[PDB]
Amino acid sequence: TVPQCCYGFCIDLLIKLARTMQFTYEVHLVADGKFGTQERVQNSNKKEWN
Amino acid sequence: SIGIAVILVGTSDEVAIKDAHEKDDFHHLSVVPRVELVAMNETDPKSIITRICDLMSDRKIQGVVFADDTDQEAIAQILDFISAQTLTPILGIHGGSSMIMADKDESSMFFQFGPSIEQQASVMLNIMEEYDWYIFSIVTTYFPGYQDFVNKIRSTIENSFVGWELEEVLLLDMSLDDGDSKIQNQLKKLQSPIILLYCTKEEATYIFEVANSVGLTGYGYTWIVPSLVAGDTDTVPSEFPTGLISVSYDEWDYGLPARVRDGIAIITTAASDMLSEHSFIPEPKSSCYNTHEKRIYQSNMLNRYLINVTFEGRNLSFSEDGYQMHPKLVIILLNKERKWERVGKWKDKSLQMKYYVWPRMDDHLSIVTL
Amino acid sequence: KIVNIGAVLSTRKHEQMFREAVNQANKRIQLQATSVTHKPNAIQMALSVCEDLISSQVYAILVSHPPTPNDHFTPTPVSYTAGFYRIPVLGLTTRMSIYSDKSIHLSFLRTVPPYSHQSSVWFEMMRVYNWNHIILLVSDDHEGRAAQKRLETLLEERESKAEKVLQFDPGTKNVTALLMEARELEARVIILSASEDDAATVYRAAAMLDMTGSGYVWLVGEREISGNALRYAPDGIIGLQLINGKNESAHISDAVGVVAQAVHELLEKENITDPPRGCVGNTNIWKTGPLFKRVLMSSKYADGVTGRVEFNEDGDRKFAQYSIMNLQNRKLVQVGIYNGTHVIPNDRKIIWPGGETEKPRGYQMSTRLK
Ligand SMILES: *[C@@H]1O[C@H](CO)[C@@H](O)[C@H](O)[C@H]1NC(C)=O
Repeated sequence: TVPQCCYGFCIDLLIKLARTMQFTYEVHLVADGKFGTQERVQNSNKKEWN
Repeated sequence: SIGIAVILVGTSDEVAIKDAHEKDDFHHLSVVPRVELVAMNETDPKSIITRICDLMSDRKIQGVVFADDTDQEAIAQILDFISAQTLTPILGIHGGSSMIMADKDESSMFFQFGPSIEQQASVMLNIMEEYDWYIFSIVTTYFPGYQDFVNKIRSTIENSFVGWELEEVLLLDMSLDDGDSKIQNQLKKLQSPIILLYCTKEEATYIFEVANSVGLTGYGYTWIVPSLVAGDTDTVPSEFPTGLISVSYDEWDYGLPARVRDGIAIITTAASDMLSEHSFIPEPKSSCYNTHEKRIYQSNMLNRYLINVTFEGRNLSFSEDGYQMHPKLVIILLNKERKWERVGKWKDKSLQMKYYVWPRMDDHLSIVTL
Repeated sequence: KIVNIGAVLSTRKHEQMFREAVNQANKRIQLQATSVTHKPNAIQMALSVCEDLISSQVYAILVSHPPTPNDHFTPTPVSYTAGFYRIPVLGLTTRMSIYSDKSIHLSFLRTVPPYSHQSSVWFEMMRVYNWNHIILLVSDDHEGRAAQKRLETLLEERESKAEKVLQFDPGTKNVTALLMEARELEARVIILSASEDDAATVYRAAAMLDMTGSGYVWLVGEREISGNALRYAPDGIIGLQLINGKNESAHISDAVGVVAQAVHELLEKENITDPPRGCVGNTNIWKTGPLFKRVLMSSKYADGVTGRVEFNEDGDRKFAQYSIMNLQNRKLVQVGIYNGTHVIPNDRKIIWPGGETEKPRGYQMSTRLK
C-alpha cells in the first residue's frame, strides 16, 4: 500500500457528516476492488462475503 | 523385519490367501516382512481384544491388516478403539471393518477401504443426470452422517446450470413410539418420481414396508440407496421394491487375495520410506497390558506418511478422514428374481453405464421433430 | 422376578455406601448390587465390563469419575462396551462435552450437566446487569466449540451478536498477540473458557498488558477457578461453582432412586426379554434398551437428596444449582444463587476489579472511525 489523494462527491459528504457528528476518521481503499457478494470457499458449508 | 499380522473371520480360502501373499515384488526395499495368518470366530469384542493383545505380545508385531465377513457395524468402532488406544497401525479391507464410522479419533491410527458419504452422494448424482431425472426428494433418518449427506446435494445443486428441483427433505425418527402413524401420514406428501434414501438395512425394510402400505413402490417411483443399505448381495429381505438402484464397492473382480497384498505393500512402503529418510522405526515394548507409559515414543510420523503411497501403477493415498479417496465403484440393480445385477462402473468422476436408455419396469408416447 | 443392577466405582467406602443404598431400596421385584474397582488402563476396563456384565446380566451400569483429576478418558471404555449391546448407562460425575453426542455414545445419561452448559449462568448475568457488548475468548477444542455454540444460540434469540470471538491453540505459551487485538475493541467484558493450566497463561499476559485494571469485567467458569489458576489471578473475577458436583455419595443415592423407578415400570410391559449374559456368546442387540431408555429419560423423579432430577432430550441433567462466587483479597466469597432460571444475590457486596465498588459500564465508545 502507498498513500494517495482522494476527492469527489462522496469524499466531501463524509467531511460534512464528520463536522456535524463530531468524529475523526481515517480512510483506505478496498484491497480487491470489489463491491461485495456472497460466495463459497474451498468445499465448506460456510458462506462468507468478499 | 517388521511383524505384520493377518486376521480372517469365519470361513475363507486361507490357502488361496497364503498362496497369493507371495505374489508381490518387494526386493527394492529392505522390509523382509513377517506374515502371520490367524483365524477365529466372531465371538465378541472381548475375544478380539484378547486376540490382538496375545498376537502383539507374541512376537514384535508392527502392523495389522484386518478382514471380516459379517455385516456388523460396531466392529469398525471397536477396531478404531484399539487403534486409538495402542499405536499399532491396522487396516480394514473387507467385511464390517470396512464400514464407515461417524469420525476417527484425533490420536487414532485407522484406515478403511471404501468411499465416504460425500463421494457416494456425488456418484449417485451423476446417475441422475445420465437419464435426466431433475425432480427428486430426500428422506433420511438419524445416522452418523445424515446432515453431511443432505448438505452435499444442497451445495452441489445450488450452483449449477442444470435445472435441479428439490421437493422437501424428511428427517423422520424411527425410534419414536406410536410415531408410525405420523410417519405414514407424512410419507404421503412425497410427489417426486425419484427418492433418495439414507438408512440402515433394518429401518430400510421398515420404511419400505410402511411406504408399500401407502403403495408408492410400484410403478412410477424409483429409489436410490447408498452402499450400506444393501450391505451384502447374498441376502435380500424380500421387502425391497423391485428395481432398486444401489451403489456398492467393487467386489466381483477385486478378489480378497489382492486386497491383502495391497495392504501389505502399503504398510511396507510407508515403513521403508519413513525408515530410510528418518533413520528411525518404532518397535515398542510389545505388551498389550500396561500401555499407559507406552506413549513415550511418538508414532505420528508413520501416520503422516501412511496417507501417500503408490505401487504397481496404482494410487492408494488415503484421506484425512480415513477413507480411500479414490475407490472403484459399481452400480447394482434388483431384477424380478431377487438378485443384484451389475449395471455400471464408476472411476475418477467418470460414469460408464452398460445401457443407453433406462428400461421401464400406456401414456408414454414417442415424439419426432425437426 | 429378580432383576439386578451393576455399577463401576473406585472406592471401598463408595462400595459400602452402594451396598447400604441397595439394601435400603430393597424395602421399596428384588434387585441386587454388583460393583468392581478401577484399573490403570482402558482395555482392562473394557474386558472387566464385559466379563462382569456376563456374570450378573445387569440392565444398567453406574459410572463415576475416579480419583484422577481429568476424568475424561476413563469413562470411554465403559460407554463403548455397554453401548455395543445397547444397555443404558448412568453417568454421575462427568463434565466433558464429548459424551453429549448421541451418535458416538448411543446409550449414556448425565447426573450433572456438562462444562459447556454453564453459559446460561452467563446469559442471565448479562440480562440482569444490562451488558450488551462482550468478548468471547475460547480455546480450539471440542470443549470450547460447544460453549461457543451455546452462547451464540442463546444470543441469537435477542438478535444481539457477540462483538468478537478469539481462538487460541491449546497448550500454548504465547497469547500476547491475541490479547493485543482484544484491547482495541469497544467491549470491556471478557468471557474466558479454557483449562486450569492454560488459563493461568492468559492471566499473566493480561496483567502485563494492563487489561486487569479499572473498567474491566471477567467472567470465567469452574475450571478457571480450580487448580493453580488462583496462584495467578487478578481480584474481582467472578466464577462459578456447582452445588453438589463433587459429592459422588449424594449422586449414588438418587441415581438408584430413579433407576429403581424405571425397573418397576420396565417389567410391567409385554415382550420384555432379559439382556443376554453371553459376553463371549452373543453379538446381537437386545430388544430391551431402546424402549427402556425412552421411559428412563422421561422418568421424572419427584424428589431426591440433590434436588429434582430430570433429563432433556440429550441425556443431560436439568435444573442444576450454581453459586456465583467472587474473589476478593485472595479469598472467594459466595455472592448469588442461580436456580436454573433466575439469579438471586445475597446481602454480600461485590468488589469489581481495580478495587472500585460500582457496576462498570463495560463499554468505551470510540470517536475515531475507519
Ligand atoms: C428460584 O428463584 C426464583 C426467583 O424469581 C424464585 O421465584 C423461586 O421460588 C426460586 N426457587 C425455585 C424452586 O424456583
